[PDB]
Amino acid sequence: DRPPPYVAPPSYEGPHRTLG
Amino acid sequence: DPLPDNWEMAYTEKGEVYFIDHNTKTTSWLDPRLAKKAKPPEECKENELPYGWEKIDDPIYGTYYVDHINRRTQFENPVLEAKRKLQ
Repeated sequence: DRPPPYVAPPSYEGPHRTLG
Repeated sequence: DPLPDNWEMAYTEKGEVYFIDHNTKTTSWLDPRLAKKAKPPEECKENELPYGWEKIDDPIYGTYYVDHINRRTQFENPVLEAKRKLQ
């Protein structure tokens, strides 16, 4: 088997919740 | 606490923290502030993972290991694998 695929953060090219 | 130049932190829809590197136009789960010393996996100890790695105990699929540097997943504990293969 293969384990679950890698889950990346949202892609750079797009809208982010920069709320820090 | 502050990020490097041209970095922003952001929240996913769920409120998970991730990091935006405007220098390279990439995003990562890894905090550049927390960048630990790396070491060959076979040099780690018991319950120790090298930098970048995360152990996931998935209720559906069971335990697996996530490498955030290579963006890979695998079942074998990577420290035990390196130790195994060096025999």
